[PDB]
Amino acid sequence: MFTINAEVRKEQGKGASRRLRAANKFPAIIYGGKEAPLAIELDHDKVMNMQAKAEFYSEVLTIVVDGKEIKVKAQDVQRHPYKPKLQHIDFVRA
Amino acid sequence: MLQPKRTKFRKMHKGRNRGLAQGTDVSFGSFGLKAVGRGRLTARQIEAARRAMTRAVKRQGKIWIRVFPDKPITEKPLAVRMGKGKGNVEYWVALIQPGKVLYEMDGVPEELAREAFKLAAAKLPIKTTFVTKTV
Amino acid sequence: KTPPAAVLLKKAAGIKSGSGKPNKDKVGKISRAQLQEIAQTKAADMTGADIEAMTRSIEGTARSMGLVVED
Amino acid sequence: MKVRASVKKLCRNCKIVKRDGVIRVICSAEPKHKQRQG
Amino acid sequence: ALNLQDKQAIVAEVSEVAKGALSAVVADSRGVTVDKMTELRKAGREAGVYMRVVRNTLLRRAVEGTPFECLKDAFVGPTLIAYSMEHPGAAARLFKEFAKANAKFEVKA
RNA sequence: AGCCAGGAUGUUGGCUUAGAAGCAGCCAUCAUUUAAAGAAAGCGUAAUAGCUCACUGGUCGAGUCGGCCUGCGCGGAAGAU
Ligand SMILES: [Mg+2]
Ligand SMILES: [Mg+2]
Ligand SMILES: [Zn+2]
Repeated sequence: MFTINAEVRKEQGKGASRRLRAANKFPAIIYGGKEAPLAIELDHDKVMNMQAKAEFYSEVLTIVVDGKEIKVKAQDVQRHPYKPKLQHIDFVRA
Repeated sequence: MLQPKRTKFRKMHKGRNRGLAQGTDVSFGSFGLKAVGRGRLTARQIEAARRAMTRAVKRQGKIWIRVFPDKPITEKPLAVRMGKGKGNVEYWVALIQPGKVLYEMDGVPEELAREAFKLAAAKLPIKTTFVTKTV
Repeated sequence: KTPPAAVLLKKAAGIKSGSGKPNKDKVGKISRAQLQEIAQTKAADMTGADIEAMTRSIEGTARSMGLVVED
Repeated sequence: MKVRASVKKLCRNCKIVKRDGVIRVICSAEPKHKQRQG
Repeated sequence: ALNLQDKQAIVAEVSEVAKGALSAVVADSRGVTVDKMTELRKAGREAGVYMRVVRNTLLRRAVEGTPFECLKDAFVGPTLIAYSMEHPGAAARLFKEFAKANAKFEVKA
């Protein structure tokens, strides 16, 4: 159902991460399984409007990156404390 | 009126309130009242907000207070010179970091919880906001 | 010209005061043998051509007294 | 009127109008609702 | 409120009655009391008359089943219909009563 | 959104009802007719009554309603040569 267009984090660290949050993106990472994990920068308002749906925490989520289409499922999320927005997502491979 | 029944010591240093909060996810009920500002709450404020909420839902529903003071404020009396020892205790406070969920409620409609929390938000020294049950 | 439904539960139901406790405690129970005859005799000023129309209408008024429907 | 720092629509027929940079509240039904310095 | 399926549903409820119609009344009802309505509802099934008051712009969806587009374009003003399903007449006569009995509208159809 | 029109019956819903008819109030808040009529949102009532709204039809015809993230503003804001 869900399909997420995404870029690749070329720089990692909190300075680039807070630049990336202030640029109205936010980072996340896919891990689990046999492959080395993959770090993602992606758009904020898109997924912020996705995640209110209850199906977001249940169904299987496809993500387009490099053209490659990856099937994952959501595990945990670093929400910001008081504003209604997000910081970081841990995705788990299938 | 909310007060530790026994403490390890009489007094405590002043301390600081640097950083953010822990108790952030809504974990008991359906609706939550969360701190946005940064400061400290008295037991009188907490009890008055509790009375406002219980007034608005009149009796019915279950209400959680996720906070408890466990910090005194020493106050030297009127017309006492400086020094001569740290003052006596007159009121207890709770440390507030931003994003701390303060109150929690289950068993009512959403609009009623919303208006009850905006009644109790005026009882408080800080800006507070409204949150739902999440994952 | 037609008698009210609130007073008919003092001569054909069993209670002599009013409710007291509408949905806190049941006092008695009402079957359908008491009200079909009264609904049949009261076909002078009603709303509804079918008898089914005012059947549940007359029954549903008495429910706020701590009475049990028996059907 | 009554001049309170925070003004509210009080009924169905209360109304918010800015006049001379000052907020005023007018009711068509009840004269008590009339307010200023919002 | 009013679902699009609800607006479909009123059409699907009325259209088979229109298919099972003999003649009908398209009137004006500019002001009729509840006590002026309930006896007319009684006389409805009491003579076998099936009357409805619809969204007046929402009829031609069900009326468009020719041969029932006959007096189609009579939607101006508030209207209402009364189909008769047995012995045509005895439904239009029921409003030919009130056309001189309630001192109001000339019926449009 | 205006404007034309409706907006009931059982029903004063039970009651400590002095007196309560949605009409301060304690309880649930359910049934007819239809397009709708909350057994009720709120002013009035000695208690009624009378005048609105939540709802529905028509007239008119292109946008309309208030939630969020935000930059900048407004009131709040009165002292003494
Ligand atoms: Mg640094
Ligand atoms: Mg000035
Ligand atoms: Zn007003």
